[PDB]
Amino acid sequence: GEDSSMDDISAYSSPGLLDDPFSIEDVDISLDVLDNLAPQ
Amino acid sequence: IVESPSICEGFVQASSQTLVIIPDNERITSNVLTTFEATRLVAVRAQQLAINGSTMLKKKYSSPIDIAKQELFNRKIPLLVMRCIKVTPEGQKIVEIWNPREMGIPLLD
Amino acid sequence: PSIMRRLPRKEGRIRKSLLGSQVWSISRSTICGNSDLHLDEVG
Amino acid sequence: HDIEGLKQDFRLEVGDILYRDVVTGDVAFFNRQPSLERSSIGVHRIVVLENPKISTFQMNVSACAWYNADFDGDQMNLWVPWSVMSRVEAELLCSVR
Ligand SMILES: [Mg+2]
Repeated sequence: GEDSSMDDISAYSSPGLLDDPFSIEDVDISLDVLDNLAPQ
Repeated sequence: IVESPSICEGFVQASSQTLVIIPDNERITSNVLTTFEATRLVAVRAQQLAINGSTMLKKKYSSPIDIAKQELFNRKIPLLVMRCIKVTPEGQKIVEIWNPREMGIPLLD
Repeated sequence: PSIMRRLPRKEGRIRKSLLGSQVWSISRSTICGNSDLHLDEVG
Repeated sequence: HDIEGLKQDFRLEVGDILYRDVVTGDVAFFNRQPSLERSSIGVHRIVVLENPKISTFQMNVSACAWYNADFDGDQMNLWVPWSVMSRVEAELLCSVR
């Protein structure tokens, strides 16, 4: 009960945590010309 | 008993077709070229002129596009428009043959 | 890496190589205003 | 054949294909992304800017309505058709008129 060699690696981080509404996934626009989407 | 596959079934090559041309008096499609058909005619004629260059146009132009346009406008283009109406299961391919020398050209010049 | 992983997403085979295309003989630049050009003309 | 490694010919042979520079009056496809309407790709007559210090695609402000574009930093594609078949159809079908 005093051992740390085999502790869970993912448990050292903060414990705990279908379409993304803000992701342009079905919009076919080049990533280098994204300024056309600026609100202006 | 539905048995093992035979050679009668399993053909990949589709059977050949017979071109059935609708008579002129029994045609239903319009007597006016669409912009798509006129553009395709002019493009095909221009490319063929770029290949061959033999034309009967009396005027002289320095571009295949202009010569093709004037040939279409002067009704001297050696092409026909075949409008595929229906492919029948028995094998027939009913189409419509239209002459662009006696149809209205929708283009402008 | 798998054969079927190449298909699905936006960067997949269908949406990036078939439905889209990388082409030659093309140019890109910032656009600008010019009141001396016709509406059917580009500087 | 190159043009710099070939300078011994008086003229050209019939049937050759010449890849010439873009001149004023040529038609070009002119596009802005995203392409939502079918007027987002239109054919414009090219006016070549002889000033070597100009690197932008200049157009009339009244032509922005086709592409939903403005001059806050937008970038637009442009490709000039070279094939005769594609050059014919640009003039007849895809013209911005
Ligand atoms: Mg903008």
